[PDB]
Amino acid sequence: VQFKLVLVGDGGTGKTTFVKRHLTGEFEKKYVATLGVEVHPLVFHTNRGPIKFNVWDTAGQEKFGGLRDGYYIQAQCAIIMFDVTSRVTYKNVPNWHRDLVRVCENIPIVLCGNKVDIKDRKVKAKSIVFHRKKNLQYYDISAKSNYNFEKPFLWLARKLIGDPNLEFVAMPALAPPEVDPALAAQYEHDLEVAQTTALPDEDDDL
Amino acid sequence: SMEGILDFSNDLDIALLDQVVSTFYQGSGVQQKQAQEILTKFQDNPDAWQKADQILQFSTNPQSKFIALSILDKLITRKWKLLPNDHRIGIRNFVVGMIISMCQDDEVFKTQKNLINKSDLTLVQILKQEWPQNWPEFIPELIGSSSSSVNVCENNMIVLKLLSEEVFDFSAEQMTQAKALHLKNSMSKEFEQIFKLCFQVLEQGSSSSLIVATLESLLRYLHWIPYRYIYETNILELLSTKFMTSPDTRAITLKCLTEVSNLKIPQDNDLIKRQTVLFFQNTLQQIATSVMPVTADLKATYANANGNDQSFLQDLAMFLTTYLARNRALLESDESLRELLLNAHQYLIQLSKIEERELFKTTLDYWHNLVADLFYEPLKKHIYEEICSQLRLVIIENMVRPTIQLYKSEREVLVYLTHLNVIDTEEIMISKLARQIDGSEWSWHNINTLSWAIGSISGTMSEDTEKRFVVTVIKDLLGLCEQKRGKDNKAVVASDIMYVVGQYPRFLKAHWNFLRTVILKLFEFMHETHEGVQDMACDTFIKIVQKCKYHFVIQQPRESEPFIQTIIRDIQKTTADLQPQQVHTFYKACGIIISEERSVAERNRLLSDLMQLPNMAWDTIVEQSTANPTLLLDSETVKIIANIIKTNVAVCTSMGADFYPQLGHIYYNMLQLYRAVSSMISAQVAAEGLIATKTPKVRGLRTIKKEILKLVETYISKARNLDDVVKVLVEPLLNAVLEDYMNNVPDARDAEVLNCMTTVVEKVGHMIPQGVILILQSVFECTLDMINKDFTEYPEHRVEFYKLLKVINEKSFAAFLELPPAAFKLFVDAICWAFKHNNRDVEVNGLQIALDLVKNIERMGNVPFANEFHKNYFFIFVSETFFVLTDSDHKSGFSKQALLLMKLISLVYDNKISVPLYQEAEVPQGTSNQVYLSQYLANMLSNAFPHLTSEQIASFLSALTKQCKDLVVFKGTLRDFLVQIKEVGGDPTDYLFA
Amino acid sequence: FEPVTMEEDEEVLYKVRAKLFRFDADAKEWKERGTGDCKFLKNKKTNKVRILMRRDKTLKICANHIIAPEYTLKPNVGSDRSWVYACTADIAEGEAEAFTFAIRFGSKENADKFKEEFEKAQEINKK
Amino acid sequence: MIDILSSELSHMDF
Ligand SMILES: Nc1nc2c(ncn2[C@@H]2O[C@H](COP(=O)(O)OP(=O)(O)NP(=O)(O)O)[C@@H](O)[C@H]2O)c(=O)[nH]1
Ligand SMILES: [Mg+2]
Repeated sequence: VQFKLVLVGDGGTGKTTFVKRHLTGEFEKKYVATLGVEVHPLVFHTNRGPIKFNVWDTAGQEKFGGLRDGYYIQAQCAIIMFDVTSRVTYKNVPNWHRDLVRVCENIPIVLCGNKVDIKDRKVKAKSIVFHRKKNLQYYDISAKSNYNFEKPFLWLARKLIGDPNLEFVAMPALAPPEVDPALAAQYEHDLEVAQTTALPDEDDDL
Repeated sequence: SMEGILDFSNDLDIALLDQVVSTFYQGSGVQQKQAQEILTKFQDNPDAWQKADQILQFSTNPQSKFIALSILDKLITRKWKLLPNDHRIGIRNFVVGMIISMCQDDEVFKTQKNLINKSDLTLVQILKQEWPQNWPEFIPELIGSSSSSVNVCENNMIVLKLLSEEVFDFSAEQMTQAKALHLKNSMSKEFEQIFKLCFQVLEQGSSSSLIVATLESLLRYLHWIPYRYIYETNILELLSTKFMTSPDTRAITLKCLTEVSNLKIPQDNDLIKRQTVLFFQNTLQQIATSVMPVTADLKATYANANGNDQSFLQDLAMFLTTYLARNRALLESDESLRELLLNAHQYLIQLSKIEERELFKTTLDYWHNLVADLFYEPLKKHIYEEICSQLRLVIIENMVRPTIQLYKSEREVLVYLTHLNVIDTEEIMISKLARQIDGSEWSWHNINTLSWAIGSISGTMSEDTEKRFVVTVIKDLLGLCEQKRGKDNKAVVASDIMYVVGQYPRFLKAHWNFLRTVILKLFEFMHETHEGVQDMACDTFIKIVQKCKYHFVIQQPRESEPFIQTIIRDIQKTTADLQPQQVHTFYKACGIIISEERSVAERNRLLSDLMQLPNMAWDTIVEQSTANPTLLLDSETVKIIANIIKTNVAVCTSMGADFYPQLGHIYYNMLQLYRAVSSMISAQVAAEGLIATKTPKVRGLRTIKKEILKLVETYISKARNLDDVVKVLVEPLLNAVLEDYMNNVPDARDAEVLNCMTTVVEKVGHMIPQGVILILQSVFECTLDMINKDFTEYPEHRVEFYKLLKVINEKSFAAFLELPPAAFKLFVDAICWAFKHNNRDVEVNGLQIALDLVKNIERMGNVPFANEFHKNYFFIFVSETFFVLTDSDHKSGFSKQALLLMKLISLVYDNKISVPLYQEAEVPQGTSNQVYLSQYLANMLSNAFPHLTSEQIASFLSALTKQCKDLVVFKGTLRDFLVQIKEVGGDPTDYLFA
Repeated sequence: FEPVTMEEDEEVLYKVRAKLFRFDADAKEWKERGTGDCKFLKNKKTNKVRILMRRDKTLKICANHIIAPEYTLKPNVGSDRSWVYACTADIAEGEAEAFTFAIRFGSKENADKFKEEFEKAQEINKK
Repeated sequence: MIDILSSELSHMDF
């Protein structure tokens, strides 16, 4: 019960960071360009059973393009990403979509303006209208604050399954084990290092 | 084991290929990842294209044939002209034959759409290279073969579709201006033949797949073809009747009519008008009979999401709004078209009720166009009185909290609607409010939505009608607050009552006793413990103070004194249970009031009373702080101090220049504190390490330094007496912050120091030459060393560093002349360093500084320093600019790079550089800079782009140099150059476009 | 006329908003694991207490382990509103891995109140 | 009309 999702957009828009938030829950600060494509399975628990997205995270930089539109074959849904702090990334949306719908004749697609958390937003909502004629769904999102970060997947699920009344549900919490001085040494070693490493984003509200 | 196909010495194993490909698209985990790196290395092999016809023939995997075509597309695009004429015509063949091979096979033609489309696109890449000059019979042959089969005819529509896109829709910034114009003309010369075939297929029928492919290509034509192909023919009749009945063609046909509808038709033509009315009339008729009546609940249809309803409704919304925004004037005059006009809008009413934000923003943008038209244009509003009535209900029911962009759009439309009919709007809101009291439509979402709508139409009614209206609203809401018994339910109503009164300041101005009651009640809420109530009380408080600041400063008739004084008296009792932030907002609001007092003596006295608490705490701390310096390690003490400063920043924000008297009371001790705090941090970093900068104690200490700096910024930026700033404030400041910043370790340097200095120079920098010089000496070199190692580390310091050099270069450029030769050399290294930043906050500053630097050197005239600058750094700035222009990683800043480069070239074209830019040895004595500039640039581009011919470079530079006075053309020439450096065999005649 | 989760066996002792971190020793760096409501669940059957924290919106579990009497809360160098401690059996991702957790709150009050209800729970896990 | 409205507002309790 799985679907193939392709994730495309200019380099730096935050495609990989977005996917890592849904996998590990972490927020990667550094920008390590993706080489070609990274495939990650992503599972969501819904009231219609566990849905599984095969997320194909593609490379935005042209030098690391890889197979390019070869990655789009047999894709059943897609997310086009851009940075609201970078006009040139929204300028390139019609290009990504062009390459996308030439391979994928008819699939549900989401347009995402990432990094709305940043104050100095350059791409105003008044300008974002490309999605209207191309029947795309749009969402203001941010990977750093998780603003609307669940929306794109929820919308695609409602589409692929064909149920608009589909919601995400809490997964069952199995009872945990109630639990050695052979490893009591090396554990405290890992704790001394952890304890003296300052937590990131200490100015954040949480 | 899979790395066999990577070996090109022996023949390619097709069977192995189809395995490595299948493992990629169908595999998982490591095996898929390994296969990925192999397919990448395979297609990226420059000789891979040679093994294309093999795959296209022998392979049984559609994915393999797809990747094979990708390798060709990469060849046809970049190295096509480099191929012998034999291979070129050879590739053209087995790509055409391959297409025909798949069209004759009904099995393949159905089950491998993805592979045929890729072949079609590959064919168009050849056309863009060869057609029509070396393939003049393409279209006549295409039309002939379109009668031999249906499958072939359909695929040809796909080829023409893609051909239209690549030439008209995506040609810009992909091909040169010359090549684009050339291809555009070629299609225009032979479209009459294409339209002939297209129209025949549409009229004769009848294969569904063939019709859609034909209509989908038609959509691309309407972007550029002349109007006569639409009106002088009977094609609009077909689109607006025949193809609106079947769902499969309906979706695309509606998009075709949307493009036609969005044309500025010959307004004086009385035949095109009827043609424009005719197809619209038919379209709405077909929808009403073949899809859904006008009374249909489109909200529920969209929600159910059956088949392509959501797509069709979106397209219908795009169609109606587009047409009516251009042509509704045609339907307003004639009476026989009135029903058609209102039915069209009634469909938009039903669409507006759909719960879908992005769709709602679409219809809303049209309503805004309409009501604004009815607000200005005579004899129009009486037509849409019924449409406007429903629209009021729709917007009131779907009002959002004041994204923010959406609200303002709604308010603006709702204000217009209230102006067109005040009575109707008022009646609807009272009715909505009566159904809120009886509990029929009672909820937290609906009471708030109604309140927001009631507050948005403020200032639209007469002051009298508004009074009668506001009272009725506040009465009903107060009666509603008594009705509820839940402590949470009462919180929701109380907020709305306070939001509404906050929106009607005119009402508050007229009635003091009522205004007094509100404020006194807000003070009672500032003691309430329930979540959000305190923030709501402070927000409404300052919100009202901004709009009624005049009624708090004057003496009200029924009062003994100005109400501002009464607030300050009980300010402690009022702000007792508030959080530190909520107190700052309160003090800030008070500052807005005090600023209105125009009497100097009275204004200063109110300031002394307001700042009474913080000044007493301050004097106490400052006394105890110097007596026992270890008190700064106490968290509670650091907190108190920070809040005292924040309270000062808050008030200073409101009062600006009128805050100077308070600043002076604390200024000298505040900078003494800045010095003690700085020492405490340094003692901590030395006794604990760099980790100490992360500890709560130090972070609190750094807060004091940053809030102290923030206060000074806030004042100086808003100061009026600049003489006082220089004489009194600048000297102690610089002697307190600069040396501390310089002698701190990088990880202990506050970037706010740079930002503070930026404010100082921006305001009084023209009056402090020794001051600006002292700033550079202290912050320039040490800050540059923090950021000249990479593009990531110290991002805060990075942006503030170039902001500071920017304003310095603007205001006090003299400071850079005093820099030693070696120091000025680092200054230039820093500017070019900013060019290479992908970061836009730095890239833009970098370019601007360079541009302003040249203008500065220019207006020095013919002098030793100006000439030495050109000898030293001219060609440096030219090459560094060219680098970021062509490296294809700084496209974000193309416009400014061009402007800079154009300024550099123009200096030579105008002989504004007296001295020669070259050595007496490397060029014969007598040569002009103009000539040597073309020699330097010619040699530079050859080594940087060895695949360009000498003729390309010569033509580009020739055109680039005699276009350095026309930026739009200059830019076009650069963009042409950027296209040709990504291929081989670029046509050097393309630079003669202008 | 004829007309037309595994948290049921448990009781909430304490609830607080928090952000959860985990330590990656292989890189010496903290990493968020989830953000949302952290709960103390006492099984009415076994009278044992566990930590169950879910991520907002997705409602995916990011913490699920017993509050053993063995575990010890330590302060972090970079804050006063956070606790660090070692866990030897957490099943938020399936198998009972071992993690070095760090949890942070809105204020020092919630962190101190957390440690109160945290040690309260450990006494229950002894009984 | 307003003097009453002032009195009504001043009695908002929870
Ligand atoms: N402020 C902010 N930064 C973000 C956000 N999302 C990602 N970033 C930042 O964007 C940068 C690049 O993220 P990344 O995921 O690698 O982008 P990418 O689309 O995968 N690039 P590529 O296509 O080359 O692989 C990172 O430094 C990251 O911190 C966000 O939501 N807010
Ligand atoms: Mg990436």
